[PDB]
Amino acid sequence: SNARFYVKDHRNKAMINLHIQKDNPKIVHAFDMEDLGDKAVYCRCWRSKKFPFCDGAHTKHNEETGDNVGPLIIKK
Amino acid sequence: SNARFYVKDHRNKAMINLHIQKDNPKIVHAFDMEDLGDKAVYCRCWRSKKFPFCDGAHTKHNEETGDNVGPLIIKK
Ligand code: FES
Ligand code: FES
Ligand SMILES: [Cl-]
Ligand SMILES: [Cl-]
Repeated sequence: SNARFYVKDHRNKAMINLHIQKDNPKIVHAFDMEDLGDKAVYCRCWRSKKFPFCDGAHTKHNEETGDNVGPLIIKK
Repeated sequence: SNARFYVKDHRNKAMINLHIQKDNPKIVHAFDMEDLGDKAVYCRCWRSKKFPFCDGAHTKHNEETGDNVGPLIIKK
């Protein structure tokens, strides 16, 4: 292996969110359980066109970057 | 401005999650509302020592990377 090709362990510099609500300095969503339906599927990858809800965009992120992120599900 | 210093718009290559459950190919958490307390604060930045719960680690991520991510709150 040629070590000159490898980026050694380092403190992350890359953003997670690239586009969503970029005039908001810290994006938080807060929901009351009363308002939720039977199931809500929330995005944790910041790629969904339906953010804060998951639309399956994580599958593209994971395949493209080698990551393993997925949504948070709250069900009733 | 010296344009030679600027990385032009491009499709993301960087991972979001760097360390959590890396033997899991797609990390999903699912909770029943019945089991939730008055308030649950869920991490969307993949930096929390208490993942899937938010412990405020997002503030370090945001300051270090210039990002603007934050948690998802479900309250009852
Ligand atoms: S689209 Fe982001 S977690 Fe599914
Ligand atoms: S620690 Fe990740 S969103 Fe707060
Ligand atoms: Cl996936
Ligand atoms: Cl912050």
